[PDB]
Amino acid sequence: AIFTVSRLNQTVRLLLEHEMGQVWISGEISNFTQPASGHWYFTLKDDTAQVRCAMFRNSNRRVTFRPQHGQQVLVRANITLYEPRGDYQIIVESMQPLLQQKYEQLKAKLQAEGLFDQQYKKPLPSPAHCVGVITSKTGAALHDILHVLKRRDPSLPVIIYPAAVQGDDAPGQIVRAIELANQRNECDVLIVGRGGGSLEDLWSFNDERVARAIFTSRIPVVSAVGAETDVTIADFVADLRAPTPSAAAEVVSRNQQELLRQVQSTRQRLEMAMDYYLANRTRRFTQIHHRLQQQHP
Amino acid sequence: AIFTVSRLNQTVRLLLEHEMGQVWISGEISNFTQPASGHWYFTLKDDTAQVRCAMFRNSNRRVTFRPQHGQQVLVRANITLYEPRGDYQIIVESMQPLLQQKYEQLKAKLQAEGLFDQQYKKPLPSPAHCVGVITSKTGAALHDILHVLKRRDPSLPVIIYPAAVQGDDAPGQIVRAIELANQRNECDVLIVGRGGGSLEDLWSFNDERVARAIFTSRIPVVSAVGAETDVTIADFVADLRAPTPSAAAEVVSRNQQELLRQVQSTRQRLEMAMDYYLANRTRRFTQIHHRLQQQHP
Amino acid sequence: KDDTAQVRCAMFRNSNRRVTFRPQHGQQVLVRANITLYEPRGDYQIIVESMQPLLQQKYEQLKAKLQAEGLFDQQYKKPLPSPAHCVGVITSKTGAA
Amino acid sequence: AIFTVSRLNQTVRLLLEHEMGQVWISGEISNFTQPASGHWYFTL
Amino acid sequence: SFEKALSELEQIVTRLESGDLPLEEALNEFERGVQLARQGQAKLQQAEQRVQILLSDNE
Amino acid sequence: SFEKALSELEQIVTRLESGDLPLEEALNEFERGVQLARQGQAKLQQAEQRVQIL
Repeated sequence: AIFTVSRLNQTVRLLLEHEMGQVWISGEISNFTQPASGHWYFTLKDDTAQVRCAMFRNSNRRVTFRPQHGQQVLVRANITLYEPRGDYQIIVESMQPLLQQKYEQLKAKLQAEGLFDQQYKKPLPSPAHCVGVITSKTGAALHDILHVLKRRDPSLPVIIYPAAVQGDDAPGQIVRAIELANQRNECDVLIVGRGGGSLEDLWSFNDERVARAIFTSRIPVVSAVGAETDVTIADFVADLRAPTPSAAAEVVSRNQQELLRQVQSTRQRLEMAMDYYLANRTRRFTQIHHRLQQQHP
Repeated sequence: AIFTVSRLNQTVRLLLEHEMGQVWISGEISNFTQPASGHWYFTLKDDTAQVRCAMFRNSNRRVTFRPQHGQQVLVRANITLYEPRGDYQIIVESMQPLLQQKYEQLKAKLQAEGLFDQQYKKPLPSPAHCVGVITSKTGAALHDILHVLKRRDPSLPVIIYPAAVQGDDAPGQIVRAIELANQRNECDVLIVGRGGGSLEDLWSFNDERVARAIFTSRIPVVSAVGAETDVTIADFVADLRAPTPSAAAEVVSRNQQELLRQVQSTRQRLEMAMDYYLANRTRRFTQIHHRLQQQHP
Repeated sequence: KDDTAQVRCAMFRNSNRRVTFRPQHGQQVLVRANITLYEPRGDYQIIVESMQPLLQQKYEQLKAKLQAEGLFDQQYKKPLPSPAHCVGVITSKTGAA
Repeated sequence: AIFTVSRLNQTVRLLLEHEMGQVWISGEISNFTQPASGHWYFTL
Repeated sequence: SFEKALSELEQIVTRLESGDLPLEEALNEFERGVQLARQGQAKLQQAEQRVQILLSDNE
Repeated sequence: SFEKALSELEQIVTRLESGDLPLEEALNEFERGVQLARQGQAKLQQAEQRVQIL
């Protein structure tokens, strides 16, 4: 098919609306212009990219402050293309006034240094001998892991290395705990994580100090942080990401019911074997007995 | 998730390239510029649309004509996004002011008339009793069909229709050959195709007259023009498309060797059926015979 | 038969006469055959097509012995380095490999 | 490949167990028997 | 036409496997199949010989 | 050990399917097996959890 420029722009706009849809964006305001007609135009930039943004009167009504250059904002937007001139811009529907920039800036620094590579990751033992858990004494993760574990596989020794998993002093204690487990060396697989939460409280696991502790750790480490949709820097470094703390206990532990089904099935084969074994011997004797009877003079 | 500006432009660029990739575009040139670095920056416009394009030094070296403002051109493009400024632009690889355009126009005309609609197609015979080949007296396709038939289905007779498949006279003979085969009606299925060839050879089959002849062909028609990537008009109008003339023969050819094995299998079990039947009878009589041995008077 | 499984087989007159050696008990035999089931009495049998008279059993018996010792487990495997610095080849110097 | 007898029965078992699975069948009980261990054996 | 005999051969298998045939008819039944099958051997082999004539292996 | 017992029980079955044993050995082997089977299953359902901190 040969595209005319008209049809080419239609396809791109239709594609962007379907695939992208509404998004949440943050950034810095620049070149704020306010047309007398009532609309609301500005540009959003970061240190390496920018995009044209527009907000209309019918949505610009509900703003509770006056933006200035250099302010940080959170925006709901729709991605669109002005067809006849090929302009790529987003339409805003909401606006309101630190950490998302840190997450991106820290990720790329570590990716280049190579801490995320597959070369340095170690396969998990199976069946595990002793599993260590680094989390709170009363955290939701600890109770959930212990109770799911008691169902699938009791008799597995579990050691809990305590430490706080919130507050600015949390990462220091986490690194001290991981080193204590490697040094003492009485366990084979290590679980570190916590329950769900907001980004303001998951920040402890995005520190560079903790990331360099999971890396350079002799024991394999499974990371189960937050709900199923939360990704942290510790997740990429760890040797296997478990979506939730419950799933972490699932990848480490065996299945009691499957073993029980195993021992039952092998008994059925053993019992059935004897029935066939006796019948063969019994029939062999039966025929030799019949021959004797028929030989009567 | 919350998008930073850098990650948003990156997602769109990967989304855009991954979906549409390379395309063929036509339009008009405006704002032609050549900076010192040697690249060509120009805008490709139509009656009601514009798009921004760039051509690098490597590609423009091979362009034989010097573009000038207000010219009609045909382009092969790569669609991408310039992140640092947020501009939707096209990267160009080849250019020229054609048979390709006429081929697309011819395809559209035939598509509008509905000759490509599946509703007009017919099932192929199975098993076949006679196959007609529309190819030059010594064409590659005829040899390929015979080679496949000689192996898979040696039993199927072949009727040869000497037809011109190259040059300006090819469309006339192809139409006549198809009509002649239908008039004779001695073939259950017709195979049309020269085999390997150049674009001009493909153009010999990309004719309106050929399309109508295949469409009006009461006998089922199988098209095997060129390779798998050499689709032609005959392929669009033919009831079935074969990647190569050999493949077309395979569809027409019976699994004659399997039929030989198929029958052999029935004879095997017939002997088994024979042995089992008399085995039961022989045991039955032997049982009653032995009953006489016991019953001595 | 072998040490663990037994399968019933039969060979018709169409091919008995063109078997060079006289089959005997305890003789290792290679047979190419069809696998079939006789419907009327539901039995599992095979029909032999050729016969001509060590290695295969040794490989199979070796693999199961090593299998139980677990040398094949993912627990013991190691990932390859991405930017390899020095790759070593162990093979006959006169070979085509 | 050349099958040993043991490997052949292994692959055959895996085939039926994986294709036909679990089905509902009807028929008449014939040649019933019940050995000491308590399992039921019979032909349909 | 040829396939009809082939199916009939399995009809013989279908009928003969039934096991109800008396010996007199059963043996006559087997002879019919053998001749039908024996024809099958020739016709199948003859189908292969069609390469010499029916196949247009010529310019 | 469960895995040793499971593997050992597995060898009891294999001999019984070779069909070369005398009656007394077969019965002796059978009582070795089924006894070992119950012991294994009971031990699976008998253990419970242990945990300690610091």
